[PDB]
Amino acid sequence: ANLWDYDFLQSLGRHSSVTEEHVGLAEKLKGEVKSLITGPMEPLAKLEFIDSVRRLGLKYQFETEMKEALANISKDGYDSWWVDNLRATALRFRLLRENGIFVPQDVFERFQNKETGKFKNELCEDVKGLLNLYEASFLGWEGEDILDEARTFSTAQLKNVEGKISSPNLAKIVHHALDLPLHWRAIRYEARWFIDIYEDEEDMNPTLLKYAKLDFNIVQSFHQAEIGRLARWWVGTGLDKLPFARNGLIQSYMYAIGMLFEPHLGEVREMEAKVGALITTIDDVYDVYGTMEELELFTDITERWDINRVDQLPRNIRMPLLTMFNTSNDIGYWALKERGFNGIPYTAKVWADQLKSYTKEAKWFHEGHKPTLEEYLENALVSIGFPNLLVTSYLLTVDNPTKEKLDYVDSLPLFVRASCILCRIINDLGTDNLKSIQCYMNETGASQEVAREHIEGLVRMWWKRLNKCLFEPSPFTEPFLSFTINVVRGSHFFYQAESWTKNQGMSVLIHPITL
Ligand SMILES: C=C1CC[C@@]2(C(C)C)C[C@@H]12
Repeated sequence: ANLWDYDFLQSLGRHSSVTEEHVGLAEKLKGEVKSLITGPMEPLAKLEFIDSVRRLGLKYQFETEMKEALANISKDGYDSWWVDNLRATALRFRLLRENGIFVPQDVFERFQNKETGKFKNELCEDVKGLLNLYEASFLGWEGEDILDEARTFSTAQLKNVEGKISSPNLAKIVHHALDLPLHWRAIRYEARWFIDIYEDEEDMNPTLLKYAKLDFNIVQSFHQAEIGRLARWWVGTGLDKLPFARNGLIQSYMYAIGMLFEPHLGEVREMEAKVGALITTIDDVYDVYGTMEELELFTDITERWDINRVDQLPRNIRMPLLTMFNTSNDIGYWALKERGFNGIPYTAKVWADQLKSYTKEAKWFHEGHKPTLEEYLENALVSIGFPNLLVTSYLLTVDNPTKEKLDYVDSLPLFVRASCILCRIINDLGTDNLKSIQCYMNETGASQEVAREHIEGLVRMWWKRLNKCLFEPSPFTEPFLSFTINVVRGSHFFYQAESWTKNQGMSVLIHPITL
């Protein structure tokens, strides 16, 4: 049991402690959870149950029932159960907005002083109210000034009352929230954390908890089989023996699990994990290893999709190039075989764009250029690799793929571009004139502190644009809508170190939950 050892990883999938007993039991428990979601409950208890299902990582199992239950609740007429109750108002606001039912920000106006616009100090003691208002504030859109205030008020008040909480479970939950709000957390990682928290909750439903543990283990069995296949592939490429990208395959796979964890998306997840491993490896080629002539040739070969000159590159560069080429061809071919559409033009194109973006960064560094923040981000939203990963994910999943459809996604419309910019700025915040904070410092003369606060403000702004894009009609469908949001959550989760990562990998991918 070592997450960084390829002998161990290549053995995964061979055995699993998940039995067909476990699977029949999961089918019976699923039917009872489904019935609990659709069945009688008081509305606040129903909101709390639905929120728990999501946090345990099970929305993917009960999407239709959860939407059906919230739709019934939203069209009630009776509102005494929530009106004048901050906790209930805030939970309802968030769950309805998460599930495509609009609630206006003015539901919070009654909790503000009419003269200052400030939240009332009498709320400064209601911990679960404050917590629900904090988590709700992240579902806000641009110009929803009450929700911007709700965030700053609830953050300040929670920081002040965290140490006054009596319930150890509630204290842990509030600490967790102040680190990252639930809206920004990666689903699969939050599910493993929350299974242990939920077990200790007063209101805990034992049927739901048992289902959550069983489903967690069943899903984890698919992940172990994928890791096995990917580790055997990676060792096959020989890139594991290369002087750089230490732990690139398993780091990529852990990122991919943030993007998409469901078993039915296993083949797509494996291909996203391959691309991510290659991105990390080639990033090091362009950053540390290659000479400018080597990198110009790598870029030209990729732009032309023409490997005639590849033997001019040294072995440690030639092997990443040809693995990128071969895997891009394999992924485009999977689209032809499985989806009826040859994807090679699109995998080749996004790799050429990505290497051009690396080449521009390398030229800026070589020539001592200081780009503006805007000039930097225009290139760095491509260099982060998410146009590559997201266009690929759309290629593999869209119904009735066409050149028109792939050309639109590849043009990075606002919804997609917002996700790519977020992933770049979150990475950059997770730590040189070529990173977000330093560019803004060069452009404005701001301090590190002030430049960091500006870039944090850009994270909040681009989230508000994503949030609103999801209430708008879209040419996109599931699962691509979810991928776009979930790559950002993956970025937040991994850019908040080697023991923390290993713990996440071992607890989510390697060790089953004890039943
Ligand atoms: C630069 C990045 C951000 C995305 C990435 C992951 C998939 C390992 C390739 C690395």
